[PDB]
Amino acid sequence: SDDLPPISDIEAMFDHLVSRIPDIVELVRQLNGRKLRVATMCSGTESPLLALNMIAKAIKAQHGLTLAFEHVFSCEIEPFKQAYIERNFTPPILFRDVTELGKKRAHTAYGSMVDVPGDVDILIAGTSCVDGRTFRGMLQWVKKHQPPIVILENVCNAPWDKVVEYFGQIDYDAQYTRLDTKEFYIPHTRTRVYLFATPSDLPEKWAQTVKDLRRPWSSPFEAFLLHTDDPNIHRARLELASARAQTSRKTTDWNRCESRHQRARQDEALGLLRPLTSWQEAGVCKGLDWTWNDWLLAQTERVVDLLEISTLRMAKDGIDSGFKACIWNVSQNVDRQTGSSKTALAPCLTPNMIPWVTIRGGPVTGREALALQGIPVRELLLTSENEDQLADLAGNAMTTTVVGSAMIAALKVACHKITEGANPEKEAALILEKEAVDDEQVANRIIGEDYLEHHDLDLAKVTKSNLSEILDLACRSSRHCQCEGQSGTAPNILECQECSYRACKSCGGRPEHVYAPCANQRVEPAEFEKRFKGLLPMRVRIAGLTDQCLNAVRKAAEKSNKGSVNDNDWQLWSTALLEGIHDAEFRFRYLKRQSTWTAVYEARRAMLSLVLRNQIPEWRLTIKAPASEPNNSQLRALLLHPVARLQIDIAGQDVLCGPWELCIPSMKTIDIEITGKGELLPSWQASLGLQGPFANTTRWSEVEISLQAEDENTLDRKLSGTYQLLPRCGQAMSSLHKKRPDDGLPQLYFFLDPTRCGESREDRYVFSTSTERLDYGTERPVIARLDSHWREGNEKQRKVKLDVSGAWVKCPEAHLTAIRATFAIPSSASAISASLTTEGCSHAMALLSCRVPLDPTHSESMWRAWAEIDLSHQGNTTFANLAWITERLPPLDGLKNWAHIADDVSEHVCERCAPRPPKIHWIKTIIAFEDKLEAGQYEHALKHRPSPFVVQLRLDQDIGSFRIGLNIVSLAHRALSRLPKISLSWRLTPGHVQPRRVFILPSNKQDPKEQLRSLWWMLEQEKATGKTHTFVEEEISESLLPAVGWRAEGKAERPVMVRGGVIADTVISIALVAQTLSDLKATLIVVPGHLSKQWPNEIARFTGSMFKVIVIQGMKDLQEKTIAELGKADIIVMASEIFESDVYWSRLEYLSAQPLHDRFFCDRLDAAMESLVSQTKILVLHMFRFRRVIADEFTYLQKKSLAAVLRLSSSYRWILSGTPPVSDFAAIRSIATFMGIHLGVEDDGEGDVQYQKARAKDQTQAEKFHAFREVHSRAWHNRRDELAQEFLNVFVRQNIAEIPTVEHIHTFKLPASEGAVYLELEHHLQALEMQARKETKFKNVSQGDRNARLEEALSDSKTAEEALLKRCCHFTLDLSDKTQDAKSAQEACDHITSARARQLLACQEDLSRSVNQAIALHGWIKKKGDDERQPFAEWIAFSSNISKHQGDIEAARILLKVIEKCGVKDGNIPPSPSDKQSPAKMDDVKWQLREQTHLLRKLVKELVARVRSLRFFEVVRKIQKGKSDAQIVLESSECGHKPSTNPDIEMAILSCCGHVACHKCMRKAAASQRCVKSGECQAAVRPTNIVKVSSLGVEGELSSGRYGAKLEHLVNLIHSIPKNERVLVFLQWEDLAGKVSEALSAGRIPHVTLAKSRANTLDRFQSARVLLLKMNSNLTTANHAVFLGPLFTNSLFNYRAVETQAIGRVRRYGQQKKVHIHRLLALDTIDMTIFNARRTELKEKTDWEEIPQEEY
DNA sequence: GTCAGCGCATGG
DNA sequence: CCATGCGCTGACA
Ligand SMILES: [Zn+2]
Ligand SMILES: [Zn+2]
Ligand SMILES: [Zn+2]
Ligand SMILES: [Zn+2]
Ligand SMILES: [Zn+2]
Repeated sequence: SDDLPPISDIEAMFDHLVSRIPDIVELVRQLNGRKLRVATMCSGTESPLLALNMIAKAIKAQHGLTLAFEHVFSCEIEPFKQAYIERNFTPPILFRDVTELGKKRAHTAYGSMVDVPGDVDILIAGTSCVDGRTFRGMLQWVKKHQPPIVILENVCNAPWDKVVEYFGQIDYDAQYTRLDTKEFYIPHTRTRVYLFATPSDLPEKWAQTVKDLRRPWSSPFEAFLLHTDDPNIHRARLELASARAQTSRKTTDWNRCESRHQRARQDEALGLLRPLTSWQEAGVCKGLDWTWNDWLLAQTERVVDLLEISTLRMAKDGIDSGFKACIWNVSQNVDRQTGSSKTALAPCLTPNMIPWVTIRGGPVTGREALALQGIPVRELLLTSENEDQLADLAGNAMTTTVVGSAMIAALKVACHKITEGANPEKEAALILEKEAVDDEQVANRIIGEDYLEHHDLDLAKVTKSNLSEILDLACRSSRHCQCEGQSGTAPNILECQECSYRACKSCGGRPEHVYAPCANQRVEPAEFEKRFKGLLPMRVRIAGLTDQCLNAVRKAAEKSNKGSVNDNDWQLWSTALLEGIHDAEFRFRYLKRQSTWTAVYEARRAMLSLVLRNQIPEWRLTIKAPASEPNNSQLRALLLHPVARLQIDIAGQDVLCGPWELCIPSMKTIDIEITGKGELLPSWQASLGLQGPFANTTRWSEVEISLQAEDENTLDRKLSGTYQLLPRCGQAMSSLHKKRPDDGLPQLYFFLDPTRCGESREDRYVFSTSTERLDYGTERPVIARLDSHWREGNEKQRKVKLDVSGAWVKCPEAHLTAIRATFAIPSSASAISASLTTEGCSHAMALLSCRVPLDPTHSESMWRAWAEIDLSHQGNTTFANLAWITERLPPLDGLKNWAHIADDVSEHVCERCAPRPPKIHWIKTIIAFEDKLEAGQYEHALKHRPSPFVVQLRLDQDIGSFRIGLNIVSLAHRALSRLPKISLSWRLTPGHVQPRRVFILPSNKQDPKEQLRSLWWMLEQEKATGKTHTFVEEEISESLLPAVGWRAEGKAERPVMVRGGVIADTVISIALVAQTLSDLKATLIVVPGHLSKQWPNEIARFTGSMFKVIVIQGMKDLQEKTIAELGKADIIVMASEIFESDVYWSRLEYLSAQPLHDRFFCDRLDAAMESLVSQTKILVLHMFRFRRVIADEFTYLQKKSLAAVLRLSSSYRWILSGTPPVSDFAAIRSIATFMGIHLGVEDDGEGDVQYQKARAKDQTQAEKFHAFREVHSRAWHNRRDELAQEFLNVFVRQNIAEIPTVEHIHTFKLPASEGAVYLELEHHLQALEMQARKETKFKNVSQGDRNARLEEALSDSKTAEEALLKRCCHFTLDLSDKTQDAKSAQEACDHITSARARQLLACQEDLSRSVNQAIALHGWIKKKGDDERQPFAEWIAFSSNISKHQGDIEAARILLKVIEKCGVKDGNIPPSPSDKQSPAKMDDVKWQLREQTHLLRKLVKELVARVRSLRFFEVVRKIQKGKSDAQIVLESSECGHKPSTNPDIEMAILSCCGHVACHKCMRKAAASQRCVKSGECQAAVRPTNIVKVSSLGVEGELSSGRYGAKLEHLVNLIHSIPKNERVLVFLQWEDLAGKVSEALSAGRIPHVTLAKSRANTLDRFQSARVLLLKMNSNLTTANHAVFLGPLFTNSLFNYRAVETQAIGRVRRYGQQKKVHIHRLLALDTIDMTIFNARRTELKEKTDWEEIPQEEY
């Protein structure tokens, strides 16, 4: 309820629970100090563990008695759940599965197979223990050992009774009840079912006590949600925008549920428009400017529209969702929603949820979902878990307070059944020995501190530069658009003009102000944080208030006309104030930007914050209410708002220097009078369009407030004046007003202020000078609230009560004052290096020792001797309580460059800093395991690993001191263990807080024609003159401290020397190998087989009989060749298919004497590679090495021969390739792996999710577990990519054109009729829902014919944009068929009109036939046999009424005509005209009728779309005709602004409908989502739909003869260029190849079109001028590579490859003229869309060399 | 095989 | 009659 104290901390929940039950104090002694033994299963979140732990702490604080518990083991099945449990809640044993627990041994998560420990006190299973194979396993285990208590839980609707009879087998009692989490302290509504089962009326007693321990919720859910600014929420919001940029719009059909949405929007009598998201068919959705729009774009049309329906259903009441925090779970249907019965609650967050937090405008992130389960998220470790995975983990989790209640009542009622160890003396001796050895070890743990500078002392010092300048910097540093979030910047800010509010261009379109760009030269928020922290004092104290001074103030306010105080209120308020201020120090916590920086100071009972408003900033003081103070107490009411405000002296330089002010609880109510003036406007409900009583009501546009002279004198700031409202500016209920002009004082607004959790009536109109959006736990300045029963209205004037309370009274007596505090850093880098020694892995070495004095009075218990800070569980909350000293410390930039020993051991494993990962086997399919012994040793030496950072705190004799300890040796040893003369390093970086990097290649240019020069970098690199180390390897083993802002690496690098390289343009390699010779000596080359023939020809042509050639090909050439025939021959060839042939592996197995049968292959192969080389060292090409190796098509290899190419050995190693797969780090590592360098190690986080899942069919289960357990950070990945880039600059060379090129882009507007036909086809394919035909074959041909008829509109090809490209290239309704041929323009359009008419008719008869079949069904049911509803009859009743229709009323009339052709009048006739047979059970027949009804509805919608498209086409043709018949339709406009008026401005026609109206008067209708005559059509209009008449053109603007405009312009181009130059034309569509061949034939020039005679046609081309060919042996005589529009493909990469290949056909070589490349483009057309999108994407994502452009 | 449509059931 | 359940199955790749 609310009468309870408000409780929001889990530990306090448990303290208030244990207080209820005083019978665990008696439990501890039957236990007699023995450790409890708890063994849970299948709970992924360990709420048994957490609840029992907090019970231990609560009981210790309540009664001084200590409870223990030895968590015996736990079971979890999926990998990420196992990783989470073993990373947060470390158990002894974590088993993979649950069935094996019957056995004596079972596998563990690491694979060790350690036995099942057996007897336990208590078992808590849930969330998978009823499946039943798993339940059989759990019963088997509970039969094997005897637990005296078992507690289960699962989803409620399940067979719990069946569970009872099953537990009857093992002779166990049983009892089950359902438990409501909303009733155990938590504001979240959920129901689950528990049972208790014990060996042989006890479970009855258990049920009674658990029913007893009930305590309702009393804190709104919003106290559990993290803020919307928070860094974790903002990274979760940037994930969405990043994914959207990395990633067309496939439309799921949802008709059966759209039926329910329509029934709801009609039955609830709410309007049919969509306010929050304005989604659209084949159109994006633009939510408000604060609403996570990249999450609104991803979700489906059903979810989005269901948000729409929920928002309207709430706006009926008066609540305005978007200002009242509530949660909606929109996964379920639309009729079965009670999204939050009480708005302060939260619905059951089911595992497959889609939640929407009403306020922040986005989903409950996974972490907040975990919080509402009771788990604390302050210290939670989460390592790359997806959102869906987190929602599963949280939803199936079980609620800590509920488990605690059930489990403590269980453990009390079943007290007597647990036996006792009963040796408390030995228990005390053991635990005390443990504590003593722990303390000795922790005192020893840090070493060093002898080399430490100990130099500075500082605290409470400032800089006090200039407060005016600081305020100017704040105004430009603060947050601007909601998408910033405490960092980053968003360019193109827009600032409103009245009520200056800001948003970027991207966001911030939707509630339109009068925007205009802002002149705010941005400044980096980190820099302002530096100055602000350097100006604040870090500890302050309020001083100078006594009871007598407070009394003096109260009588001063009484002396003036400021409202007096009731004496009891004065007593409570003054006592709380004085006790809070009295000797309590303020310390700095955090400063946060929310469009105005707030600096927050917290003391132990009062809390005070600095706000840097752009005008009159101040400090405000609010006092925390007492801990146990009921929610409806007058004291808690009084201590809500701040009581003390300290304005700041602007001209002065110091920050804490102003006068104080106090507010006494006056509570004065005066009367105002609100009037009406101005015109009338549509109310908010009517702007949402609700058709209840809220339809066409109105709202006044100017109020005026008058107040008496005495009241205005009493008020601090005057309140009269006339407030116009600002309907386009958005606030509470779109009710923001602005005061007409005192000039210095800030502008104040009269609007509505709703409380975040109250009812719909407690929201009262306010006055304020502050209108921003604010968090939970912050309150706005308020001048005077108004009565809550006043809203905007149409009435004239009322006298409503204005209640101004708490007049601000100024006191002089108060004042705010500030306050060997030394900190130590290591002076010298490399002093550490000298100080450190090997085998000193044990002891960290100090980095900082600070000492700042404290007091022993009321100081924390996080101080103590020393103490483990236990950072992995409490460091995040520790280094928050040390801001007041850490914020002063200089960042210690001295140690920022690596330095350490060298010539370290070339191979080592510490096996305490980095134990050896186990070894992998195979079964035979392939299934891999882990060694029992090796895996057990791995688990042991992994659980016992050293601490990378140590932080400890000490307080001995009221002086505070803490030391920071870092291990160097441990990072170094991890660095070495990563690697396969190794000189180590280490460095530390202070203060560290993105698109995939492009990978460029260094050209072979400006080096000692190109055939000669590119050899220079070849030979000298082959020799490697000098070059002791050509490449220096690396590894980095780095751990970081989150809060303080440090990340310390450790680098182990192996220098290596290697020869070779990679070149990307066979003609120079062969020109090289002859010299290098001037197995023993033999050079190998591997070619796929397509291209092996060219090398013997080329070597014969270049070198004449210089040597021997041993070219081979295919399998049966190894057996002929012997050693002395193969040898002493300079050039050898090979074919990559041979390494794929099984003969090669047969021979290799035989010669290697291995028992192999083609990752698995790459394992067994290298076993044989070790074997062969020993037999060859005694006295298949991979049994022997070479001097050189050259590969030609590295990209082509298919991992099966690629393995062999890696394995083969040689003295030198080269590559030839057209281009390598250098775009990605995995491929870069593959190239380097061939070259022989361990460039990096694979950590399975760097590849995208596609490639990760490509590999993750290989990984062992334990390896998936480890990959989720241990993750490495973004900076690590970036460093490794930088390393790969340096590798590229070293070794890979690339040869590129320049033979100049110049590109001429010819652009033109399409002539009128041709543009008109393109327009119609595009908007038709938009009106219908098909972007592409579907390839699946439907179950029923009665659906097949229908879907074919729908697909008819795509007569050309598959995707819609493809048909659009064909329309651009040449106008014709259908290319494929030659039945009708477009002789000219204005005739193809006639073909369109006829075909559209035919299709529309065919639609009508399909509708009639379906109606007849349905009527036959209805007759069958009626003949063969109250309350229940039969949807077809209501469909008929709805249809036969013309007045209630959505969609064009013309289509509605046509529907009436079709029904009356079927003869039904008002809904009643048994037979159908031309009746068919209606196919045994009556229920199945009813269901058939139902499905038929849905089919009719779908057909109706399709009819509506068809008639609208037809309307649009006839109208646009009318306009383009240009006659008086044309201008008549202009004269008939639903606007009323006719053209035949003295002003003749502009007209425009929509596209969704067809109507036409005043353009200026069209924009309003568009921006409110209403068609110009919405009584006529229900259009779903958006501002992109408007089309101005001047864009279309008029008939006969641009002449067209018999051909498409693009074809004509191509003809003109070829005629224009000179006659000697030859042409090459690229097409994309073969249909278009035919049409353009026709066009060029109709021209004057000849042409040549290009299976095996294609090369002959190329020979012919060497004749005719132009050879046109499809886009996607070298001809270069032609030098004009004309294009026809842009390529489109499914990927930017592939677009780049095809376009550069198409160019490289003609730009290749042998040009004595400058190659032109053209692109014909049509303005405002999808060719422009595709081309510009591809250019803009391609420039950033690849940065290739931009082709120069000129006019021609 | 991954995933969003699509639907009455059930104690208290 | 309220208030709260929380997944199986038939498209699509
Ligand atoms: Zn505004
Ligand atoms: Zn923005
Ligand atoms: Zn070590
Ligand atoms: Zn319309
Ligand atoms: Zn108009």
